[PDB]
Amino acid sequence: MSEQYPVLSGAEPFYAENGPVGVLLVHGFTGTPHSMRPLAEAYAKAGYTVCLPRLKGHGTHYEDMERTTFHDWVASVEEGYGWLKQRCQTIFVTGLSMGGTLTLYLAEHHPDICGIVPINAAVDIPAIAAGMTGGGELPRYLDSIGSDLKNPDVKELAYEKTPTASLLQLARLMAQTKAKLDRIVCPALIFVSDEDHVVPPGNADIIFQGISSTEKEIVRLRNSYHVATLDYDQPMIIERSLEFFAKHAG
Ligand SMILES: [Cl-]
Repeated sequence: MSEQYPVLSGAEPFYAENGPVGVLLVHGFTGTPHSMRPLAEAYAKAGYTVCLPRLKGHGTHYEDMERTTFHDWVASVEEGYGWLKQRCQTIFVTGLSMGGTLTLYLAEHHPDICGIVPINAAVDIPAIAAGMTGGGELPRYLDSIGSDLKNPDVKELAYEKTPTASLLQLARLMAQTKAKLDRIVCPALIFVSDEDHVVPPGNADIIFQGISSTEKEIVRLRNSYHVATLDYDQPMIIERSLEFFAKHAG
């Protein structure tokens, strides 16, 4: 790591080695493993080997984030997939928002993957930096708007500023991912928050149409905003995913 700053408390990765079925969990662009930990812990308790990496540049400081490329984030996820592949003979991938993009990405590169569970995955965002920069303002940083989360008793540990260099990287990742949806053939379970105010719910439909997966479904989350893994629909996400995992374990 060319990471210059230490890991925030609560942002540590999580590994657990249980049975031969594995789940890789991928957190999002602003966030840290915190947003995915309740899922990871529930899947580990159900008997799954679980890998929840901390993406390079995340969970430290926004300056660390600034120098990373999407290639670094892919590498973090690839190394998590590799850790799982050593230990498991069945692999599922799930992730929130950008972690959903990275989940799609990984499925495109490894069809040995037995299934994917993207949640509010980002594939085509019109408002990249919705009204902080124009095409030629080019501030270094945009102030972050806060968490799009309904439940007020939980929180994200995401940075307060987003490097605009990182947004460029994110747009490039979404392009290479959306372009290659047809490469995905494993079972897909697609969560979408009706009231996502960050990633347009229509991304669900683009994912659904673009993959060549024969077993695919869209599940609507009615009581959650964008950060659904921490929101009121958390238990529903966990219970439906567990059902998904069991029914496709190989
Ligand atoms: Cl977080």
